[PDB]
Formats: sequence, structure tokens, C-alpha cells
Amino acid sequence: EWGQWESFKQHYIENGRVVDNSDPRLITTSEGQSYALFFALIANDKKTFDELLGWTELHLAGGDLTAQLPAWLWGTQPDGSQGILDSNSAADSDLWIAYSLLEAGRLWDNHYYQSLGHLLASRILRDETIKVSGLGTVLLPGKVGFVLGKNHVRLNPSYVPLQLLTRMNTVFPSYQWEEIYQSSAKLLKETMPKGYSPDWVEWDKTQFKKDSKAQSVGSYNAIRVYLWAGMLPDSDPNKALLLGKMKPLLRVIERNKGMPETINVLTGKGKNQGGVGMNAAILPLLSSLDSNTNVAEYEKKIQAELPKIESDYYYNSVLTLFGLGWYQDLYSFNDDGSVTPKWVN
Ligand SMILES: [Cl-]
Ligand code: NI
Repeated sequence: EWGQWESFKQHYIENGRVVDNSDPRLITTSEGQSYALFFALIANDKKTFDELLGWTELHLAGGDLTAQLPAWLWGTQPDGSQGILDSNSAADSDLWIAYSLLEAGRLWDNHYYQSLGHLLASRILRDETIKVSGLGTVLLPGKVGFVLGKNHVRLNPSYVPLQLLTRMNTVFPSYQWEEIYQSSAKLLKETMPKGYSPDWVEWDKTQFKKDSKAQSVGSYNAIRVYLWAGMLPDSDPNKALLLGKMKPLLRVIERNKGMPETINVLTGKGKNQGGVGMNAAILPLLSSLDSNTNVAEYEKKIQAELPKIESDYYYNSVLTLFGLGWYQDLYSFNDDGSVTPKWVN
């Protein structure tokens, strides 16, 4: 029913795990699992959803997702065995997994999925959030390694889709999730002086500062900011504020026909060509604002490039699933952060 999803399963999923073969360790990430769970839900694919969930729990979460956040990285170890390569969590993926479970629970009337999504979400609060001066409670990028000093944290704009955060608060209200929505909105709006979001940025007590490691680069992480924002319902007051800053991006598309591999968020100047994944990632945004780009023809170009990412290009494939899937009306987000797949109505 969703051709691109059927292709993705064939070429990227092996017995419940999403494989990124660009790493010679033939890795699976909690990110890959999280996106595949979401896509399986959008596709009304209960069987694959179950397979993905089971693999995630067994291999990344010690057989119990109610007991711990999943490890983010799994694959071939130096001795040839397969196992966890990094036991740290990745909060963006934790959030996508919790969201997909909550939404699958609602859409499929599956009380287990509802409960599991809830218990995972509660653990995200426990294990990878912290309250800092001025910004309040933030979602940290992982359970360890992102607290850099007193009231000083390293954050990642792409990790916090406002629609997912809205959803955390709408059936079981939570002062913590409300605070995280607010700090995330502030993070997004205040670190894009030219309408471009960095991959990483620090909050140091009283202000945002250039990330000491990643500097001012916006690249593969950050391209998702435009993706999530372009798919917000206009009920979210932050959508208009974020999109109001993105005229430079639209001009980049007019002139260069796509976003660059890396962009300097302070100057708006970019390096290299970004690729079909990044082009799909900006498609919802492109469809939502005025520019000289013919959107229909832009989408046709993306479609023409799909055979080239049939295999061996995990990340471009998930970006195209998100962006083309949305453009082709396969799913939309609602005012309460929930998602309505095409198959519902
Ligand atoms: Cl619905
Ligand atoms: Ni019920």
C-alpha cells in the first residue's frame, strides 16, 4: 500500500532490525528502529511494527523497555560477535519510540502499546531531562554526556519535534512535558539567527552559545528541524514564528535547487551538495511558503532519484519516507500532536 515503505522493508530491514550498511559494522541504531516503528504505523503494518518492537526491546533494552531506555548503537564488535556498541541512549529516538507506541496504541486500540509508550515516556523524564536556569526543564540528547557544567547543557534542535512534545501532554497532562515543550520552542526560535538551525548548541546558564565541538554547522541532524516544523499544524503558535524566519532557506532552494551538505548558521553560506534526503526533508516547508520553486516539479525530481537510494542509503531513505510520505498525504499531524494516517479515513 505504501510502495516506498515496502521497498524500505526489503532493503533495510532484516528480521526486525534496521540496518545501516554505510558503517562496516553493519549497524542498527535506536533512531532507525524509531523511524521504522513510525513508518510501520503510517503503513498500517502491524506485523512489521511487532517485529521491530521485539527486536528493539530484546537487543537494545535488555529485554524490558519498561526497565531501561534502549542503547542507541548495535552491530559487529571487533571480535566478530554482534552486540551493543554504545550503551548510552539517544533521546530523539527514545521520544520517537514512545510517540510511536502511544499513537499505535490509540490507532490500533492496543492497550499494551499505550502502556509501554507511557512507561517509556516516563523514563525519558526520569533519565534524560534536567532543569537549568532560565531555560527550565530540557530534554537532554542522552542519559549521559550532555551536562557540561552547572546550569550548562549541550542540546540538539533536531531532537525535539514540537508535535511529539505536544502529544506527550495531551491525554495524561504533565507539568514536566509542558516545561519541555516550552524550553524546546525557545531552543528552536533562539538559535536560528538566519533561519538555519545548528546540529548542536549549548545553553550556558543565561544564553545559547556556539557548540564547542560542532561549531556553527547545520547538516544532517539539523535538516530535520525544517522537516518537523513544516509538518506542524498551524494550531501550534510556534509554527508561524519558525517559518517566518525561513525565507533565506527558500532562496537557497530557488538558487541551488537543494540545501548544502553543511551550512554555517551564522552566515547562511553552505558547503557541497546535500542530496535527495535533504531535499525531501525540506519539501513540507517548501509547500508551505511562497517562492519561485515549482513544488510539483521539485517533488518529481525527488521521485526520479529514488532508485538510487533503493539500498545502501539508510538516512536518505528515512528522510524521503518522512518528506514524500507527508507530501503525498500519507499522514498528517493534528492540533494535539497525534497523527492521522491516510488509512484511517
Ligand atoms: Cl486519527
Ligand atoms: Ni481504553
